[PDB]
Amino acid sequence: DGWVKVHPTPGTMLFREILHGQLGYTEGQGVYNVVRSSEATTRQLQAAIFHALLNATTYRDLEADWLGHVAARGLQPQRLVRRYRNAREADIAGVAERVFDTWRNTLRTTLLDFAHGLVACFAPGGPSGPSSFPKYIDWLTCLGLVPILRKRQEGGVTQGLRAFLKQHPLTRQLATVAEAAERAGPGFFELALAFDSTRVADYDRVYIYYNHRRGDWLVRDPISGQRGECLVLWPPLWTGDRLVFDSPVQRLFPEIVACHSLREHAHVCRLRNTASVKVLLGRKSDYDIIDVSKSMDDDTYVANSFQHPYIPSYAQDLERLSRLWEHELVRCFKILCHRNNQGQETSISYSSGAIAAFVAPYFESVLRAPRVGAPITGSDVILGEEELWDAVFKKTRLQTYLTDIAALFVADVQHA
Amino acid sequence: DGWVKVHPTPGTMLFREILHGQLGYTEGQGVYNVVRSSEATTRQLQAAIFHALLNATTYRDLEADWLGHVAARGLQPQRLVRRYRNAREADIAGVAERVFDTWRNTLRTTLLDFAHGLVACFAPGGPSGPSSFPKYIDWLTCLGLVPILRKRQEGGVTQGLRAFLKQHPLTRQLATVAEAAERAGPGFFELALAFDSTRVADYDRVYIYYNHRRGDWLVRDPISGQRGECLVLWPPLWTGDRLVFDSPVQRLFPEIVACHSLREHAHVCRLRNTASVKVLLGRKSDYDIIDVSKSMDDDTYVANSFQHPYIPSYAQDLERLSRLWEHELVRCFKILCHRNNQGQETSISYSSGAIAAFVAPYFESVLRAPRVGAPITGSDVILGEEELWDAVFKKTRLQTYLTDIAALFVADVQHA
Repeated sequence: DGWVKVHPTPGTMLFREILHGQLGYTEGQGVYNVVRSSEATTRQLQAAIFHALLNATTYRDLEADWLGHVAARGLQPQRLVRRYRNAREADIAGVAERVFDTWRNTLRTTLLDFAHGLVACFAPGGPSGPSSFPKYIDWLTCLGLVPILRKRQEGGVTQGLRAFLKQHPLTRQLATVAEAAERAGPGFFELALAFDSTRVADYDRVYIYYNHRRGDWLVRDPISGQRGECLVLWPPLWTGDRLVFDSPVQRLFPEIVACHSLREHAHVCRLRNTASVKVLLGRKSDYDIIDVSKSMDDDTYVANSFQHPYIPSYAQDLERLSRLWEHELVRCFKILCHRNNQGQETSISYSSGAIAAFVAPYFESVLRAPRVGAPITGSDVILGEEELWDAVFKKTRLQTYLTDIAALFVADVQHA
Repeated sequence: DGWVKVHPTPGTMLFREILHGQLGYTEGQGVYNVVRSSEATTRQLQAAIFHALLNATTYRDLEADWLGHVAARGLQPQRLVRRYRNAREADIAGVAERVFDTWRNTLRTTLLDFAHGLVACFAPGGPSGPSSFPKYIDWLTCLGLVPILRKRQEGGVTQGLRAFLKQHPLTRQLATVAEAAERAGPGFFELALAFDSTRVADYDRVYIYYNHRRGDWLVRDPISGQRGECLVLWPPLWTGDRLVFDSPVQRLFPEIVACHSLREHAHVCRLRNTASVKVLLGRKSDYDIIDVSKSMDDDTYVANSFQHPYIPSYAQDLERLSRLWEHELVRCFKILCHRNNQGQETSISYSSGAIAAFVAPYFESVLRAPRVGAPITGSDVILGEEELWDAVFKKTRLQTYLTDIAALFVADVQHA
C-alpha cells in the first residue's frame, strides 16, 4: 500500500561489501580508516567533563581551604614577619609566593588526577557497545540513514560512576573537590543514562521501510520485534521504481564497477594468450591451440584470416580511482591534511568544521545528551589529555581565583 | 542449531600464512615489524611504576630525613654561622645551597635506582608468556578478535616482587623510600596478579564459534577443555553463508591473490619459450620442440598458422602492492613516520593517538589492570629509561617539596 523495502535489498549489501574491499582495493580507500577514528568524540568527552567539573568551583570554599592550610603550616604573615625581623621585602615576598606556589601546584595535580578518574568511566564505552561511533560513521557513509533503538534502563556506565564516586577519598580530603563533585553530579548521571539508553542497530539485522506518498520511516528489528526510529541526514531521492541515496559510495559506485569489469576482462584476455602457435583448418574443395572450422563449411572456402592479440590495460584507471576516492573522502567529511615543507601527509586529523558537522549531531541527536558546552577546535584534537586539561584549566574560572588570592597574600604580607 | 565455525577454517589460516610471507614478500610488508614492537607497553609500564612510586612521597618524612642528615653533618645554621663569623651573604648562601644540592642529587640517584629495580620485575614477562603483546597485535591484524583465557592464580611475577621487595636494604636505609613502597605496595601486587592471570590463546589451537541469531561468542580450548572469553574491536559482517571480517588482511586479500596468480602465470609462460625453433606437421592430401597435429587431421588441411610469444609483466603490480601495503599499515595503526630534511623514514614509532587506541585497551580489557595513570605522549616513546624518569620526576609532587625546603633553608641560614 505504498510501502517498499529500503535497506535489506542486495543493492545495499553491495555497498557495504564494497566498503570492506570486495571489489578491489586502492591507496585512496585507505583514508577511510582515519574517518572512523573515535578520537574526536573522546576529546569532546574529556573537554565536557573538565568544563563541568571546573565550572562548579567557588571562591569562598577554596579560600577557606587555603586558610586552613596556612593555619596548619603556622606561617601566617604576622608570625612570619615577627620571626624574620627584616625589611628585605623582595626575599620575604618571594618566600610567600613560593609557599603559595607549592599549594597551587599540588591542587592542580590533585584536580588533574580526579578529572582523569572521572573521564576513565565514559571513554571505553563510546566506540563499542551501545552508541558506537564508527558504526554511526559507516551508516552515514553507506546510506546517510542512522537507525537508532532506545530503551530507558541502567547498566555498566551508571554502575561504574556509582562505584567510583561514592568512595573516592579526595572528596573527604578537600572540601572544594567534594562540593564541585556534588554540584556537577546529576549532569554526569544524566550523561551516563544517555550513553546507556541508545543503541545504533546492526547493518545485517535491521529492517527499514519507506512510504513515498507521505515521507515517513518505519524501522523494525526482526529478532526482538523492537520498533525504533530512523534518523535522516542527507535525504534521498525517489524516481519511481527506484530510490537513489546521496551517500559517497552511491556517487562513487558506477566508476569502480566499470574498473572492476575492465580488470576482469583484462584477466580473461590474459589467460587466452598462453599458447604461442595456433592452427586453422578447413574442408578440401572435393603450448599449442587448434581451431577447427571444418564442420561449418559447405560449398565455401576460407577467403582470409587475421590475428590481433589485444590486451586491455588498467593501470591508469586504478590511479584515477585512487585519486578520486581520496579526494571524495577528504572533501565530503572535511578532513584536514597536515603536510611537511614538501613531504605529503605527515598526519591526518579532523578539521575545525568536521567535528561541528559530524561529532555535534552525534551528541545532540544520536545520544540526546544533555549538554557538551562550547565545542573544541580542530587543533585540540592533536593535543593529548594532559595538554587539553592544561589548556582548559588556564582559561577557565579557577585560574582567575588562584591569581586573585596570590596577589592579596603578596600584598598584605608586609603591610601588616 | 545456528552455530558456525569461525577460526579453524582454512580461509582463516590462509591469512596468517600470508602474514608469514607464504604468498610473496614486499618492501611495504616490512613495516609490520614495527607494529608488533613491545616498546610502547614497556614505556607505559615504566611511566605507571614511576608515577605510583613518586605519588606516595610525603613531605613530613623527607623533611625529617633531611633534618637527620643535617644533624649527622653537624652543619646547623647556628653552628655554621658561629663558625664562619662573617657577613658575606653570597658565600654562605652558596655553601648552604651546595650542601643541599649534594643531598638532592644523591636522593635522586637512589630513587632512580630503586625505580629501575622495581620496573625490572614486570618488563620481561610482557611480550612473552602470559599476556603477550605481539600475539595480541597479530590477533587484531588477522581477524579483529582476541580470544582470552583467564584463571586466578599466583605466578612468577608475584614471587619476583616478593623476593625483591621484602629484603631490599633501601627500605631500612631511608624512611621515605620504605614508607612510599609500603603505601604503593598493594597496587604493585594487584598489577602482578593481573599480568599473571590472563593468557592470550595460541593461533593454532583455539576454537571460536559464532551464532548469528543471538550474536554471542563461544571460544574453547580443545586441549585442556577450558572455556574462554572472546573480545571484539572491529565487529564482522554476516552475509548468509559467509562471514566477512574487517581486518587489514581481509581488505588487502584479493589484490595480493591476483598478484600471486599473475606471477605464477608469468613463470609458466617463461618456461614455455625455452626452445628457439618449433616445427608444425600435418598429413599429406592423399633446443627444439616439435608439434604433431597429423593425428586429428581428416579431410582437412592447415589453412594458416600464427606465432605470438606473449610474456606477462608483473613489476608494476609488485610496486603498486608494496605501496598499498605500506599505506594501509601506516593509516590503520596510526604510525608516525619521522623523516629527515629530505631523507625518508629515519625512524618509525607509534603516534600519540596510536598508543591511546591500541595500548590503552590492552591494559583496560586484555589485562584488566587496576590503573595506569595518565597516558604518555607519542614523543615519550623515543626517550630512554633515564630520560623518561627525569621527565616524570620534574613535573611530579616531590620536586615542589624539594624546592620548598631549599628556599626555606637558604632564607633561615642567615636571618637567625
